[PDB]
Amino acid sequence: LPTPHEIRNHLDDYVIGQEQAKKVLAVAVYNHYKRLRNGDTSNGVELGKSNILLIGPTGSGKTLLAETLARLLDVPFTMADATTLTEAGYVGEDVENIIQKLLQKSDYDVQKAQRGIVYIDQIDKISRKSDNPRDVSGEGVQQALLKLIEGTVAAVPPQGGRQQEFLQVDTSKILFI
Amino acid sequence: LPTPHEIRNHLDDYVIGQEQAKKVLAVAVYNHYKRLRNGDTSNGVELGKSNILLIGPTGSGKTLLAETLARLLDVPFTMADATTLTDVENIIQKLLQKSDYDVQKAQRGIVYIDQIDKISRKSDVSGEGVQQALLKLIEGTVAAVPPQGGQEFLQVDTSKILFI
Amino acid sequence: ALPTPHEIRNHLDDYVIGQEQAKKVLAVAVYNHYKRLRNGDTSNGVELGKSNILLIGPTGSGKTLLAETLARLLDVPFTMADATTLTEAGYVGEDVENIIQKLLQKSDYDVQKAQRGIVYIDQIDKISRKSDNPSITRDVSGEGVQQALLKLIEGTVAAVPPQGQEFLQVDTSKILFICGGAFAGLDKVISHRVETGSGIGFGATVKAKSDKASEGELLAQVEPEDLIKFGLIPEFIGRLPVVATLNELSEEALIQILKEPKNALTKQYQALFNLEGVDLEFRDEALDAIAKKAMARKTGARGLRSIVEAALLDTMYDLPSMEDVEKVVIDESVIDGQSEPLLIY
Amino acid sequence: SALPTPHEIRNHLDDYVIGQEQAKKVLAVAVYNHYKRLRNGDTSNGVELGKSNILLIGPTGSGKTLLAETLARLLDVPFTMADATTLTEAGYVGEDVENIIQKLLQKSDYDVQKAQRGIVYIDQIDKISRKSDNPSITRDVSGEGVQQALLKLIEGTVAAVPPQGGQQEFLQVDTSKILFICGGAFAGLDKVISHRVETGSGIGFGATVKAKSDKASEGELLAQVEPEDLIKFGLIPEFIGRLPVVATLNELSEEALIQILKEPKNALTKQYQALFNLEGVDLEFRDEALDAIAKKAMARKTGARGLRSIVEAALLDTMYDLPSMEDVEKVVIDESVIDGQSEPLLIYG
Amino acid sequence: XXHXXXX
Ligand SMILES: Nc1ncnc2c1ncn2[C@@H]1O[C@H](COP(=O)(O)OP(=O)(O)OP(O)(O)=S)[C@@H](O)[C@H]1O
Ligand SMILES: Nc1ncnc2c1ncn2[C@@H]1O[C@H](COP(=O)(O)OP(=O)(O)OP(O)(O)=S)[C@@H](O)[C@H]1O
Ligand SMILES: Nc1ncnc2c1ncn2[C@@H]1O[C@H](COP(=O)(O)OP(=O)(O)OP(O)(O)=S)[C@@H](O)[C@H]1O
Ligand SMILES: Nc1ncnc2c1ncn2[C@@H]1O[C@H](COP(=O)(O)OP(=O)(O)O)[C@@H](O)[C@H]1O
Repeated sequence: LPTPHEIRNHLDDYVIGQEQAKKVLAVAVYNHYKRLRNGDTSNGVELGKSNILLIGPTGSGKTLLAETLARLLDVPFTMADATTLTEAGYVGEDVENIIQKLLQKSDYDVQKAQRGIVYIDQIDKISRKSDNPRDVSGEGVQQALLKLIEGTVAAVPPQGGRQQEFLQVDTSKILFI
Repeated sequence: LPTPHEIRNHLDDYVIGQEQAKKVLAVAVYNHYKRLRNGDTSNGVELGKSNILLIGPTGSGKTLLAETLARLLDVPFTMADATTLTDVENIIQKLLQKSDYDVQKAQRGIVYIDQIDKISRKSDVSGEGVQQALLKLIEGTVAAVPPQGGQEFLQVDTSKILFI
Repeated sequence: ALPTPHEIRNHLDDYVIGQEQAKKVLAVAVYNHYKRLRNGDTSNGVELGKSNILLIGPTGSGKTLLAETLARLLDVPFTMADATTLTEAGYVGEDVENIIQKLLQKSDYDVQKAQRGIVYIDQIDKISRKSDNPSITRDVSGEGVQQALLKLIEGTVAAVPPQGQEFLQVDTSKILFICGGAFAGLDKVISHRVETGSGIGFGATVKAKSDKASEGELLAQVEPEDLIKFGLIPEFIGRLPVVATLNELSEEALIQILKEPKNALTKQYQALFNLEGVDLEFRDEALDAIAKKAMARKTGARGLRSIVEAALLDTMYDLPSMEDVEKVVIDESVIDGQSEPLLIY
Repeated sequence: SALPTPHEIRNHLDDYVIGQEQAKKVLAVAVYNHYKRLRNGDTSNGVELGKSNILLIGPTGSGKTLLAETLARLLDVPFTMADATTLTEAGYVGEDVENIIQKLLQKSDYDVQKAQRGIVYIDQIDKISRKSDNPSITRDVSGEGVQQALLKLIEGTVAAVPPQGGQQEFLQVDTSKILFICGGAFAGLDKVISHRVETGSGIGFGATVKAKSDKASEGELLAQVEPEDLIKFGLIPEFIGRLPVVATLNELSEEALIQILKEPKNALTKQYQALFNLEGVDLEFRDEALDAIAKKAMARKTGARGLRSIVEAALLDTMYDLPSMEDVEKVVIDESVIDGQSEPLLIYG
Repeated sequence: XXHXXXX
């Protein structure tokens, strides 16, 4: 279903001035979904994970690519923020909340949510700067995010409960930007 | 269970161009892990705690050796760094983050450090800070680590933990 | 029962080689520590004082070894912290109270039992006032730590979070402290002062100094004023009246440490070989060669493991696979690397 | 209700301290007058009765910290023994000034009306002082800044302390009538005062040379201490103005050490006698040995605290083997034993 | 509450 030729043209309609970047996203997007079509069934073992790392100046269209891609793509999309993220959830937020918002977009569809896309803005915010230290936005956030990005099942109460049960939604399948 | 000859073959499957390095890790890992089995039943109590040092050019697969070995033996391994240090507690909890619950299972894990030359004593708070601080770490100790972040603290021995 | 000083010395004797004067100090100190706990508050004498210990010696002399081996037979709570991490209050480095934290963990959060414990401090030389330093500056690393420790050694109450927004008060007057560390350049300081007193002119008399190195005997003649020039504060020295001088390992000390201690590498390696059913023997020729190499390299006893590991690095590769080998003999050539060790069937 | 007198309270402190008549007189008048200001709880014609804190200055190991400890025993009203190294300026990681008040309530059982009339002691006050002059471009957080915070505390104010660890409530405790005794050991104060008073010069022809004939640091360079001298040392006028009274302690003399070994009830020799008694061996100290110890102690220049090193090191060999020995009725130490030339004499049964 | 660290 994914097409790298057409997707580049589609992004051109909404984005201009970044031709090389469109080629990179089309390959990773196509490869990631192709992997899930036949999961770990090929002869090649230890297949490299397909992820995306957007790096560009201000006003370059980073937030724009996430919006245009969401409209064109059929799977649900989410737009989170790293500034709100905090470690051990004191008063700010928790990493697991990112999965809760994804289900709201997918209407509590685990089969449809695992094939979703994730985009985190202001990645530099979580940069570890602990020279003079506890730190709630530094190492703690990156450590929790790395655990999630590695691929692990996290408990998420579906609908919040009327039960004491949680669903083990996978994470290795979901993509991250 | 494995042997130095069998581990060497497994090591060669994923690593090449380093023959002397294979024999060093095979005996060190086999002997070190052997201590965990015998424990203190033998007359020679207070045995073990032999560290491993690796010095080589960048891109030689020093990190790959530990990761490949961890997969071959199915033992938890973490990859920490000393360049960040100016904490020590971060290193201990890091390993626990693999499973988040280890009493008699994380003691047998392995750890790798990169850019060991950075801490060299310039002659200068940037250097020599770490070496004096790592002495007690290498010699073995127990550090408080909140399991999962939370209200009971966990004590984990470091003497058994091997350092590379 | 209570162990006697002679009784505890023989215990340390197995794990400690070449240190006679140091064993007497820790034995008398620990033995006195017990009496102060029992005799205290049940004797006519009241407000029993306290006496700490100050270990001084070269590197790799066995200072850290005494702190660990003593805890085995003592059975009271013991801990081990590093001074270098400590910094003056209000700074990024660390605080002095941290040291108390570790002690509680070793006593299973027992305040009544933690006060009766013992503490050891390594690398104490790293905190000394820098005589040659700019006046307008603050040595939070070296001077601040000493200032903050003054009240701690005398005895006081410090806030401590239980188990790591409430705190627990824990007395410290009964707690013991054993500070130790290598002092580089101290030998020249003490040498100067004891031999400083002579001029250069014709009328001025000339002393006969520099007769011997007296490395082991010069540290024994240490006094508090000599440490002031080094960087220590007089108040800090007053808190540590007792002093201990540990000399460098002898030429043949390594030979004794290889065989006499129960925890020596020779016995440890034999255990590895013994479980496989192969006996391990080290001849005198092989052991003496290792001692000469260790001292020639100047690494010390700490580096001794490297020589033994490298000598058996190649040989150990095939011992488990090999069969019909009841005994193995180590020769001087093996340590040198000229020839491989012979296998006995 | 008959309160004690200075002559009576001095007799108690004299039992624990020797050769400090100048400083002991100050503590007696303050403790005596502290009860008068307490009795007149806004019941006297003179409103806002003045306050007079105390500043105990002395050499190392002279007994400053010992005076506050023994004082609390015979004292009925509460007391505390805090420090200043752990104090940080306005909310830093180290500690806050309100921690001092929290300790006072622990001793008084959270009795506000009973804690306001208490006494407070601080040690190592000299350590928190900017060594540099007034500019201090770098903002030291443990120097003179700490002193500035205490101004409101000494003058009198109210702080917030949670009760028994917690509610969302705090307790207000006045400090108008609370006394403070900040005692510390000042190093290098003799050199600063010499420049101002001696004003010595010996290069030119007209200027006179003292030739190392000036008064000793403790003999005459401490008694004539004035606020202006402390400014060069790094203190702030505002901090010294809050502490008008000053107490100068002289360095222990050779004769003073002899009395300290015998007269105090907590003397080191008495402690060894009790400790040796537990073993079952009596302890006797010869007169020749006591004076010899005093000569050695002064050379160390460590104060009374240095005495333990001389006695313990001298008898370390004896204590090591004494428990093994049996039926040893007495142990006596000779003059030579202090030097180390000869071993002590023991009696067997 | 917050964190303070400087020198
Ligand atoms: N590459 C682009 N091409 C065309 N218009 C752009 C482009 N980038 C930004 N704009 C314009 O700027 C608006 C906001 O762009 P953003 O993508 O939000 O900028 P941004 O720098 O990517 O945001 P950040 O840095 O990721 S928070 C868009 O609605 C466009 O009008
Ligand atoms: N005096 C000694 N007697 C016997 N064995 C010793 C001695 N000194 C060192 N060793 C051996 O060497 C090991 C390490 O000794 P250490 O206690 O680390 O020496 P060290 O002088 O305390 O080093 P520091 O504390 O870092 S300065 C011990 O476990 C012993 O096996
Ligand atoms: N006047 C004295 N009489 C008897 N013993 C004394 C006297 N002064 C000091 N000592 C001894 O010295 C010990 C320490 O006294 P301290 O009060 O700590 O002296 P110090 O000058 O306050 O030291 P600082 O202030 O902490 S630097 C006491 O426990 C006594 O054994
Ligand atoms: N012999 C080898 N076989 C396969 N890959 C190797 C080999 N040596 C190095 N690598 C590659 O190098 C990377 C690790 O480099 P590393 O040794 O960490 O460099 P540095 O020591 O400079 O950190 C791995 O991703 C690994 O794939």
